[PDB]
Amino acid sequence: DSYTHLSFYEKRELFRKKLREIEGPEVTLVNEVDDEPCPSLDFQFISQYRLTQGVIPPDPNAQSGCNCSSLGGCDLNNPSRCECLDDLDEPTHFAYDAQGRVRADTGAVIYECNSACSCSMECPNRVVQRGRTLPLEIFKTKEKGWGVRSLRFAPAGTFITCYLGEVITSAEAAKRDKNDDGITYLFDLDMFDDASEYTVDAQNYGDVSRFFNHSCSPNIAIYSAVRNHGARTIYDLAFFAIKDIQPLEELTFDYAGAKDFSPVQLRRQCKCGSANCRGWLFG
Ligand SMILES: Nc1ncnc2c1ncn2[C@@H]1O[C@H](CSCC[C@H](N)C(=O)O)[C@@H](O)[C@H]1O
Ligand SMILES: [Mg+2]
Ligand SMILES: [Zn+2]
Ligand SMILES: [Zn+2]
Ligand SMILES: [Zn+2]
Ligand SMILES: [Zn+2]
Repeated sequence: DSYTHLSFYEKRELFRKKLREIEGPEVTLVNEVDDEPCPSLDFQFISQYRLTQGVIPPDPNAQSGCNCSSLGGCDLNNPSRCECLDDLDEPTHFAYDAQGRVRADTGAVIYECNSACSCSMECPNRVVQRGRTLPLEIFKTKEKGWGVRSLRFAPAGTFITCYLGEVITSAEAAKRDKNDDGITYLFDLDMFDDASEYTVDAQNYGDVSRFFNHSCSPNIAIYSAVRNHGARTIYDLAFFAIKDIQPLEELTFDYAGAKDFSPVQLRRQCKCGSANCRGWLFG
């Protein structure tokens, strides 16, 4: 809707109310830049993928887990016991260190524990699952529309959040004609399969990561975090810090290979401002 019957204050207060109702750590809104009161009030905040028509989810009959049974669950210092890690090359280790941060030597694929595993929810191998721990702020950037930044220092390897949205088909992707601003592009789930062609559209439903902007010099990156032992047509898109992040520093990831820069079928350039900037065109 245009929401013309709602005033600057009413609209902004409604977006704030909407943020307050998110579970886990606080999310704030700020626009010290222009008088855009808030992002779309239609947008919904979800804690897991919102599946759609024709999207076959992983079969819980193909689920397997582990036998590690001790205090705190699975033992960082003994990864060769944990069946959840068998698909890794030697030397097997968990993706996470004693600090609960992704290791510098961890590859693109994180293998987390699942409902099938005997370990409790406090397992070191359920970091993504336990979700965001940092307070975040949706703020108005100078040239790139809305953006997100942390209120707290974040060491490299710190888990931030997952990219959520409607999971949709190629057929559905074509049916949605996307152009205007606050238009997200699609995030292919192509890390493993190609037949699936499942994609994540955060226009109407998503996470705070829906407001993360592109940088050619990013401070966060996507780790494909797999739990379910079926076919991997659907898996978690997990943001971790790849650089130490100052308070109030804009969270940016490299969209290339992940989030599209144009609608599936005039243009606006990259404003990340990095010296290495590739001048990537949007739309
Ligand atoms: N480096 C960059 N330069 C210019 N526009 C950018 C950008 N990174 C992201 N964007 C914009 O952000 C969109 C993705 S959705 C991210 C949040 C968006 N800024 C909003 O206001 O809701 C892109 O389609 C593009 O329009
Ligand atoms: Mg890709
Ligand atoms: Zn475990
Ligand atoms: Zn285990
Ligand atoms: Zn396990
Ligand atoms: Zn750039």
